Amino acid sequence: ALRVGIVYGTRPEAIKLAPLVLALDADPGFEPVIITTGDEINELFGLRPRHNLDIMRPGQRLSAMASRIVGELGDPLLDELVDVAVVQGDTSTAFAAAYAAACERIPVAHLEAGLRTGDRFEPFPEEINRRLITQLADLHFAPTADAAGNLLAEGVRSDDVYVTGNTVIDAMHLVLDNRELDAFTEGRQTVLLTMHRRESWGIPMGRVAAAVAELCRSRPTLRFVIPLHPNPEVRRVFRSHLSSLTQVLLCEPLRYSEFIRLMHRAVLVLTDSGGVQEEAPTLGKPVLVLRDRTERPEGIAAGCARLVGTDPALIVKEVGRLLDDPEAYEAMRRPGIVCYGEGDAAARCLEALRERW
Amino acid sequence: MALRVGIVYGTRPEAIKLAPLVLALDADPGFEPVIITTGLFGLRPRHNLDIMRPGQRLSAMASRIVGELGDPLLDELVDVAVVQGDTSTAFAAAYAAACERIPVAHLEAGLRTGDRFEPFPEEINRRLITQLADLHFAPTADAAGNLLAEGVRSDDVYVTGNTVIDAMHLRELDAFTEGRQTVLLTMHRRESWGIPMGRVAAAVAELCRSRPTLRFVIPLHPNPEVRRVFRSHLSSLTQVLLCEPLRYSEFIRLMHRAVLVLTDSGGVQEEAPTLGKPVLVLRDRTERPEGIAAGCARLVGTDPALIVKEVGRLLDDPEAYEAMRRPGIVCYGEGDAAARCLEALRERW
Ligand code: NA
Ligand code: NA
Repeated sequence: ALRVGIVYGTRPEAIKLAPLVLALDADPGFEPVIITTGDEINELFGLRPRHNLDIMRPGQRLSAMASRIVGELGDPLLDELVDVAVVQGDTSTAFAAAYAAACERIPVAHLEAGLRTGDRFEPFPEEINRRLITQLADLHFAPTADAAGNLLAEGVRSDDVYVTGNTVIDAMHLVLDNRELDAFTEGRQTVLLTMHRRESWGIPMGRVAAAVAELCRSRPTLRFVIPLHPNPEVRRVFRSHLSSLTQVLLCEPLRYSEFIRLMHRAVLVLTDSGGVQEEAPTLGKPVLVLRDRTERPEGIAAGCARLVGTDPALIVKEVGRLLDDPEAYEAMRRPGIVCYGEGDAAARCLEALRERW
Repeated sequence: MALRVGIVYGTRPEAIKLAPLVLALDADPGFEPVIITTGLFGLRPRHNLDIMRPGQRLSAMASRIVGELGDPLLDELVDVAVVQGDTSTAFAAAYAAACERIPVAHLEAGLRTGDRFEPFPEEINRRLITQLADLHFAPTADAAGNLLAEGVRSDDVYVTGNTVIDAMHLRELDAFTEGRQTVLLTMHRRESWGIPMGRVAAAVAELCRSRPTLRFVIPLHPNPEVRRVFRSHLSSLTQVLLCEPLRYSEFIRLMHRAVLVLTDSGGVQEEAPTLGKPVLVLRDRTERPEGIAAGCARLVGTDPALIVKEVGRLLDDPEAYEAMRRPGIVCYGEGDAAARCLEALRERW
């Protein structure tokens, strides 16, 4: 049976790999072997790591992380007799893991391959990681035809590229199968607002807080759920502005299951998160991006996402249009699924693996 | 404050091709070269990391270089890092530089065999370095073309040529070779060991018997199985000197004196034609096909009849000799390449 290495270090990697892992378990042709470089999410999907290297820490030098992964991942890959190594996305784990696999002459498959902003070292190091992984990988699981196109421009052979789609829709269905969050949202149009980036802290958060106030004052039927940042100085702003409004629930940081349950119930999503810009349109949610740029420009091009920055007049206007113009809402909802790839992607990865090996 | 240019290498061939760029960066008042090593020209290393060893795991080498090169690059306030060729140093160094947001320039960029993981890890290294580098010093138009196929912007690619010709210009086997036409024969590859080395040994014997005026110098590999064959066949021949591995200065001096070169070395397939030496390649394939196309090299395998024939033609037909000598020297790129690298650096930064 083909022994398939699954290497990740972070929650977003684990979420996108889980449906491939589960499908590799179920199919008798393959044996998945999970090695981590970075637990809640392991328990939620039923992922049982065989090795936990414990490399990654907060505020560790990129060079230190890469060095430990490049130095230490080979031995467990060899001990577990791994035939192929799968890495995911644009992470420094995925790059360092792929180089480690290539040093032992172990073929690499890449889940979610071919995404390009066309903006060198923006973001850093995600953009260079993508291009390095693309040179190391024998097999490329592209989420869309456009992604596949980008791999060809970088010298990848057509026979190595499969349009597999995106596993994230399958991972979110798996967690779709709570106290007041259900009571607060039921019967109402609810906005999910996640705002967490460091450049968003202080003044911009206040500007977004004022927009929420305005919308709540104009639209009595409208509700907002706003997860508060775990840093007391940061969560101070939203409390000082919004705690007295009955139409606004300020909650503690959410676990993944509660979070995507809430996102599924919401009518639209306001976020500065690259992850949420992908997840929300995949569940059919129009996204306003609380930034003047994005790491996911595909959503802007397809029209399932819209840059709104932290301008309160624009946020009010843009939220209004979507609540009042069912045409406007659909023109963001329709392109949203299929923008980041079709679902049932795990099965398409297995076919490509069964064909090559 | 001059533009501080990091020069990172671990091996002799890197150091050889970088030396003329280093010397030119020294001379020019707009730049300051800073040599960091990972493993005769007047190269002054500022930091020597004794990372590399014989028979060390690639993953161990890459890990130490990726982990340890950043700090010295930052301490020495390096603005740009230059790496050379297809080495694991050049790749690991480039990633280390990129982690500290230091731009990378690549000397001898764009060579592609079109044969994935052959050789390993040189072929993947080339493609990784190409993604990391901001500036590409391609030795030829064809190399530049290969960088575009992998998504490199035309603005970042300069046809600089090849520094190796400039680097090369910088007793008992003297007695043996003086006044005679001397053939240099270097043979090391594993697939060549045993029977094929005997076939090459027999060709040398035949040529020596037919041409009493002809001489051969054959540096012996440190592998006893290689020394055994050559000894059994060639130790009794007066016209054949079997010597120990040569120092680089004596080796290039010998190659300059030689009338032609027989080799299974990719390095020598480049160096010999660059000094105007016709090359017979002791292989059925090559990682330097440009030399075959230009006609300064010829595949001869280990076929004794062909070796005899091919050596004969060149020794007897001075027209045939020139038709292999001329297309060398600028087959692997034009010279004066260091100056072209400086121009490209001064243009971008
Ligand atoms: Na299985
Ligand atoms: Na200088």
